[PDB]
Amino acid sequence: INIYAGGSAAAAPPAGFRIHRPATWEESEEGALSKATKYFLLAEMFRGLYVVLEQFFRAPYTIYYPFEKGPVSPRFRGEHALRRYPSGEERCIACKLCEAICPALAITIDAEERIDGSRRTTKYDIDMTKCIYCGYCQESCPVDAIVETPNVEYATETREELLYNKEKLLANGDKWELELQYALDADAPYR
Amino acid sequence: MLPGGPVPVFKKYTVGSKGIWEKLRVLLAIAPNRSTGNPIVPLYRVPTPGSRPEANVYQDP
Amino acid sequence: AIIATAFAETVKFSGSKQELQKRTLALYRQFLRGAPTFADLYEVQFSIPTIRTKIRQEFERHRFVDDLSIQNVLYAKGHMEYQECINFWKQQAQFLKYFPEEDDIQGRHQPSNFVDKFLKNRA
Amino acid sequence: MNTFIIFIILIPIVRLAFNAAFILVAILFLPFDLEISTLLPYVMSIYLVSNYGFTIVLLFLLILIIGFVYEINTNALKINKHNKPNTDSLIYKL
Amino acid sequence: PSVGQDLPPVGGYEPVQWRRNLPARGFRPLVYLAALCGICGYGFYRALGGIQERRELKREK
Amino acid sequence: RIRAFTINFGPQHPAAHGVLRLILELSGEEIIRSDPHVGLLHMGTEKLIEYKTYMQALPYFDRLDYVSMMTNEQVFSLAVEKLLNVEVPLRGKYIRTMFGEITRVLNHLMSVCSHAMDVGALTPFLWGFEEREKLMEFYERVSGARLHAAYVRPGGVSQDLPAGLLDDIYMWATQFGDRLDEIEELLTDNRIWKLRTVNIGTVTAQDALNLGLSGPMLRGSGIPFDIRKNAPYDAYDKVDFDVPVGMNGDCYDRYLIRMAEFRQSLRIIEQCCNDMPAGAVKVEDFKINSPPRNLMKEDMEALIHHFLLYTKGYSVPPGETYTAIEAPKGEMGVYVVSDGSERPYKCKIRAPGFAHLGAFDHIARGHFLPDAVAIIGTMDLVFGEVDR
Amino acid sequence: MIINIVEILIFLVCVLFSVAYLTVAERKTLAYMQRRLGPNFVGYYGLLQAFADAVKLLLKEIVLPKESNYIILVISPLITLITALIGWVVIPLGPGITLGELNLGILFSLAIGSLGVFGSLLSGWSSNSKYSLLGSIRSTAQLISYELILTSIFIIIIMFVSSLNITTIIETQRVVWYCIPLLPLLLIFFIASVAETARPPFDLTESESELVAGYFTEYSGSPFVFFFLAEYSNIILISAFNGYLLLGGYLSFNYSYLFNILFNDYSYVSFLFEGLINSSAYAIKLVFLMFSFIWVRAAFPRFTYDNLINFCWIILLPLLFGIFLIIPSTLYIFDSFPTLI
Amino acid sequence: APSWENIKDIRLDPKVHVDEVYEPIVNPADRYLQHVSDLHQYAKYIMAALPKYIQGFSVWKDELTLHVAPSAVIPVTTFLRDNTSTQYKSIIDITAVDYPSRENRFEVVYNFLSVRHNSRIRLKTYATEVTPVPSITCLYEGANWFEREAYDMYGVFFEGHPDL
Amino acid sequence: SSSLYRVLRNAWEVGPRSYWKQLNSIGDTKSGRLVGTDIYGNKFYETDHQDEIHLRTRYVEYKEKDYD
Ligand code: SF4
Ligand code: SF4
Repeated sequence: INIYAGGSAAAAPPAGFRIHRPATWEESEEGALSKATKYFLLAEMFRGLYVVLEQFFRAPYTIYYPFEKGPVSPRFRGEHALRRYPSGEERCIACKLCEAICPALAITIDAEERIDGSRRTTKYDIDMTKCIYCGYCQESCPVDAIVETPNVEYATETREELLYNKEKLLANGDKWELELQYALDADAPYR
Repeated sequence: MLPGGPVPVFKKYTVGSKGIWEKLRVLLAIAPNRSTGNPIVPLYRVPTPGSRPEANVYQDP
Repeated sequence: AIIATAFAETVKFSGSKQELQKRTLALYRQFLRGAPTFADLYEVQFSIPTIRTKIRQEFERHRFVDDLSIQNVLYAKGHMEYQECINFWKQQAQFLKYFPEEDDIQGRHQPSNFVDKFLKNRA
Repeated sequence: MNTFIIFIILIPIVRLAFNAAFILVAILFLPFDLEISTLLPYVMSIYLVSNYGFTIVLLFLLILIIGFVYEINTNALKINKHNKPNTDSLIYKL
Repeated sequence: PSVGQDLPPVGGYEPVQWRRNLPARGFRPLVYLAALCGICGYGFYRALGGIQERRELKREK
Repeated sequence: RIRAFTINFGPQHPAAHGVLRLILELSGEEIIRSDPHVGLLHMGTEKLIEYKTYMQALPYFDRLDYVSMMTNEQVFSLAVEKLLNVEVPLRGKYIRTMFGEITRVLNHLMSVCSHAMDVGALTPFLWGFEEREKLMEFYERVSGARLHAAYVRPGGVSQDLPAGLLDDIYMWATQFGDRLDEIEELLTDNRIWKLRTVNIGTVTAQDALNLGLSGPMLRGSGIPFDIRKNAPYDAYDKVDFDVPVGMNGDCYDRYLIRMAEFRQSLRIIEQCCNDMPAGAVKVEDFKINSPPRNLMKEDMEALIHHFLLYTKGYSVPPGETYTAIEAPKGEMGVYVVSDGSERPYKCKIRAPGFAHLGAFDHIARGHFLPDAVAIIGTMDLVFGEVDR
Repeated sequence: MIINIVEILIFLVCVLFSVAYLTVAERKTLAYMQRRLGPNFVGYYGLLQAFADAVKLLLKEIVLPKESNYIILVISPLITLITALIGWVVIPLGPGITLGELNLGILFSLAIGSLGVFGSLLSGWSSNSKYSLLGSIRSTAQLISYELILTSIFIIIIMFVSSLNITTIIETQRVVWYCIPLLPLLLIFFIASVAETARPPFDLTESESELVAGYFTEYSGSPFVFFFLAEYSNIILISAFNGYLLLGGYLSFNYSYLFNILFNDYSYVSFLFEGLINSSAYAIKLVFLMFSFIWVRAAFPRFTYDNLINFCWIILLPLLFGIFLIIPSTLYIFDSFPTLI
Repeated sequence: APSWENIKDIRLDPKVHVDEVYEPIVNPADRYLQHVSDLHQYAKYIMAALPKYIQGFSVWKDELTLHVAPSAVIPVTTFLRDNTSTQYKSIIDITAVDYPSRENRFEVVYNFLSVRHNSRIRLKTYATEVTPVPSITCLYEGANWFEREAYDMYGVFFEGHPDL
Repeated sequence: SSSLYRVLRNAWEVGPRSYWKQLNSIGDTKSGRLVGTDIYGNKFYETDHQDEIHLRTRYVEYKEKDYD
């Protein structure tokens, strides 16, 4: 219908875009003594203070951490672990996919042919000072060996206790296996 | 009312008051509609995420 | 408008060597006049003459550069460093990067002939 | 040795610029303090100076309110900003 | 397909309050001023009544 | 001659939501010059991304802002889908939407309630951070991590929603309007908040455009720009919401805009919870998105694709693109370049806090130091973003 | 003079222990207003937190910066504590149950609240750096500007009773507390009290200097402790001024009919139960007003120095120099000028 | 009578059941064809309007790019800021890119926006480690910081800059 | 709930020995059924009372004084 010159029907202003006008002291439907009382008795201030007080009588949100822990999910990503089969054999096969996808290049692996003719690791390290806890390593493994536990209570006094090796991971998986089974039984179908 | 409230308390899923304390709260509240904000323990996060039945029937969509 | 800081010069690429000569000389003069400030602001453990010696060395570094554009780049970088130093933006470490010599002799064996480099596998 | 006398001994022994409102606030605190301190004798002799010294202190306070009025309408204590927002109009010569 | 997916209910969910629920409260202000000046006037009465009696007790002493 | 007095606001400043060396020059109280120094937190992201695959680099974009992760990765996902020329499934779009608005809530809470605390009101902070901590349970349920997560990935979403999440979201949603209103009671109509926010940080329309400003800083001048409406990306075209706009360009108008965005985001969350379609949450092309595991452990081609995506990664077509979003801070953007490899050739994150801090000198001139605090609080710069 | 020693030690113990637990009360009250809890781990419900903060600060180094003064940063906190403490002497907990029992008790408090400023004045001179000397000036201008407003209220009420004895001022409040006829002065006195202690919403300098490299109270060790036993005591003291000026002090329900019913004689039990009732009224009043300092802190945001000096000299002072005219007129209208007794 | 203790347990409420999900197969680029023809026409107008400067233009999925030389930056930016049909008032970004295979290894990139017409546009130049680029701080003040970045990151020198 | 009736009723439920133990360990008084004990000797309880908000239903009672 309309032809436009350097413009459009979208860039045309909204119908009511022009704000009406600032009101003055006249055209004020609130008498001077009313707003004077609100000015001198600090109404909205008392209201805010009362909204503060009602919180004084309400239940606090705080929990006592070492005796009551906060919510944790099967998808949670904390400390690392290397799992085993029910047979007692380890699941790692040195596919070195965890070593490749890891953003931080924390992982360091070195394999060789085991005495029984199988593929297995002799070195598996994680620098938890390089780890960002992304979970790409529990996603790539096609045997569900490496996992990330819900554990978060593994602080130390030294930086060399955080250069986890294979033995420290295999024991961590022997320890947390029951927790890992819960998380896996309720996370695997979506993963 | 509009499509965006206000809504009463017995439809909000918060832990409220019971008995004479509710009458007192609705008296002493700037807006009695408002909630304490503490979730209701039987409902919120129940059953726990690691015990959902729906994970056994789940299949890749 | 976002206005320039204290000692800021607008980047302007001179078309001639004869003008850049003058601009470089003004920069050298400012460094020298400001060296005592470079000794007060940064807690320095040596002389103002040694600072002026290092400044002369840094200007002798690029004394034999005849390509005009590279000279303009060098002059702009030097004015950047003067602005960084005279305004107290740099801290002590970033300044004493320019004075390795003043720090204590690093050890004993500093190889200068072949055989020592070979014994240290640096040849 | 009184308990006040025992207590009042025991306790102790066991380059730049400025805005002129920063300085006026102190300089003006003096006279207003001397006013409020000179009002003490009135409040402690208010009965004996019944209805005479009342009127006297009112003319006192009114004279002092004059100077307060001068202070307010000068806007002495206000801080003044230099980097003003432009309010000229944009005019183009054609 | 879909089997075990987290899906909405058939009737949807009941609406939530997303609009402002700050209800204006209080009496109109002039009442608060009329209680103020009334409390003041009662206190001035009670005090200036207590001054005249102190005046007489002093006359006795 | 006005000679100045240089002061450092301090690289060790409790108030700032991060580290900033702000060099102010004062003539008494008024600021006349400002030289915001930065790079104290610059980690070197834009170089490292050039050595990482398009998947390995997604975690970078979550560490560019302490809050607002799921939007910050929603920009990289859109760029790389635009290059790959794939289409996200509907359920993934609605999830990316819902979590985008949960994220905008989580950002506006921190932002408004840090502005408060720097202005002195300690309480709304701690009344809001609990709401943040209920909303982060939803994060740990979907991703596993509480803040830095990596849920949204090129081609959609990593894993589907667990059961019993929309219900809890609906519960929090029914109760959230009350807590927002409790915050509004203290802050909105109060005198002191207005005194600290009325005619402060005032910026004009033409200046806000010349300076590159976006988001609430622009919508406070009177310009209705919202990328979610003018260029919808995920599902913001298939869900109703309104965009507030304000006159006067002050801090008070930006605060009102931010609270309005809280409530409109609540409207969006309710709608998406009421209509989450079934289907996949990730592209069904196993050359881009890793397959399920029940196939990777039973079908050959799926295991091959898994191997390649988790070793070499997926090859993006050559090209380049700037694509942008309405991040809560402003108009965030990524300029990606491709060379036919699995590794990017360049990735510049355009960071709205950058241009905000750059305008800070134009905005603060004439104002006293408490107002400088309020100004940085209007922008609520997250200095990990500012330093890129 | 033995019992004089007993009476001093009782008072000092009660006041200092009240200060120590006002710190804990501040933190726990403020917490429950913020829907959290605690300190509730350092004692049986946190009743030892304050002594832990102390003992940590007394085993802490006494470190003095290179370009600083030693004596000024040392004595100035000490003199602040002293000046803040001697104001406790004139404060009654019963009719004449006062250590001082001076006839100029109001003027003693008013002169000591004038000596208080010097702590903030000498702080800026502890830093030879240039910005601290302007930050102290901001914080002095607030105090000397607000002491005019606290004083003016002392004078307004003394128009009602023409005596500077604190006990006499309280005994005139048997008929009515002076917070009923002069209710607005209750707000004004409480606002100015919060200001003089530099407390929020009037904490401009501590915040404005917490950002900057200095201009605050960058002390350490024991001087920290004395400054935090001098802030939390000037608070009670200024609350007490509100109490014995406007809220009846130690007064309460007439305990005439009760004591008549239950005793029959003036024994050393009735005197005890009387002094308990009086002090308990005085204490619960101080508690509600210390709660109010905290209540205010939890809610209101901060002021700027321009808004604050403007608030004082352009809004409060005019109302008071108005009230200086209305009240003497109100007495002259009704022939009710108080006598000197 | 009603209360939170008698509240509806939504967890049991019946949930939608979908047998087969139907998602049509579609190219995401068929959505763009008309906008692309429009961008081609607009670029053609601009090249006809400023033949002295515009070397070329590319188009790719609702993104335009104009290729110019360092001399042509201020003029073309004036046209793109002031012309009615192209009110590209906002400066979104500046970026350099390293292509060492070229003689002129660097390639500075301006992105622009028009809130008026709801459009973006690009503008590319070239430079070297020694050949500078004109600064558009004369027009867009927000370019100050972005040009300081591009200098620090890549070494490009933006002539006319008040404090680089 | 943070009310006094809670602690009083709880201290009636579980005896004073457990009260002083809880006061010396948790800082709160809490009463609930036993669910079992682990291999280290740590006992784990659960509550059903309405007064206890989300995330405070389940709690621990460590064996060693140096709990971690
Ligand atoms: S989850 Fe941790 S260990 Fe695994 S790849 Fe990521 S950063 Fe490395
Ligand atoms: S991906 Fe799994 S199997 Fe492969 S090397 Fe890593 S831990 Fe071992």
